[PDB]
Amino acid sequence: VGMSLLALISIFASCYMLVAARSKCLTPYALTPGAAVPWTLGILCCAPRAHA
Amino acid sequence: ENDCIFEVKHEGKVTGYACLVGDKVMKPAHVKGVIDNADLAKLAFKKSSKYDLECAQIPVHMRSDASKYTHEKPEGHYNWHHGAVQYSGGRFTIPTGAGKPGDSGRPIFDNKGRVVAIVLGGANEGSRTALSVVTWNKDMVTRVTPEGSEEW
Amino acid sequence: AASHSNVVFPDMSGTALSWVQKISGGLGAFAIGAILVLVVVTCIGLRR
Repeated sequence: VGMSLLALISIFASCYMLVAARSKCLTPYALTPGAAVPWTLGILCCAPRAHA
Repeated sequence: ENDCIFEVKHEGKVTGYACLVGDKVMKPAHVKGVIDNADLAKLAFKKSSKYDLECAQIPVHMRSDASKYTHEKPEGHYNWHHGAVQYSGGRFTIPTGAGKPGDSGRPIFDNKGRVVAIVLGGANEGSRTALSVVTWNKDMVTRVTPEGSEEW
Repeated sequence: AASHSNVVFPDMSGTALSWVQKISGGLGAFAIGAILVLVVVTCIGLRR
């Protein structure tokens, strides 16, 4: 139980860090009028599908 | 420029038009029908679902009746068969109503007289309906669809 | 009478199923390469 709990906390913390990184890199591009979102970051991170 | 836009017929009535640009006959793919010109109707046309543009190569004889094209799209005022259109901020805007569903092929010209766009649809909004259009960037053809645009 | 239980299916690393392994491995590697190249192209198209 303890090992599995630690594994879950590790997985969840890592995944949260990943999604936080997703935010910290993509939110600078969602608050701009022009949704460029260059396909490099568009592929590397799942792109919000900006709607021209 | 009357002999450069050819209408597409469905059971006796024009349901859109197929434009003749740049050594390519092109049409809004989603509209159904047959080219009115029989000589051009018997050509094979490569469709593309994700771009809604069905095109083919114009026969060598009638290349002359084809309009000139451009890719450089400065901010400003462009032409249309229904009055004028405005290009601003990566969108095309028309007076609402100017666009009727069913004239969904006709082109958008520029001040110098060369095709810059091919309308497909309208996204109705306020006094200025946005035009969902398939443009040609310098080497790609790109769809610009505002939300809720309805296929003309 | 036979003095062996009549079990005949070769075990892996015998030349026969090793040949089957190598054919399947190479073909499936080429297939997963096709899958990968499709994914790459279609993702690029999704973003382009």
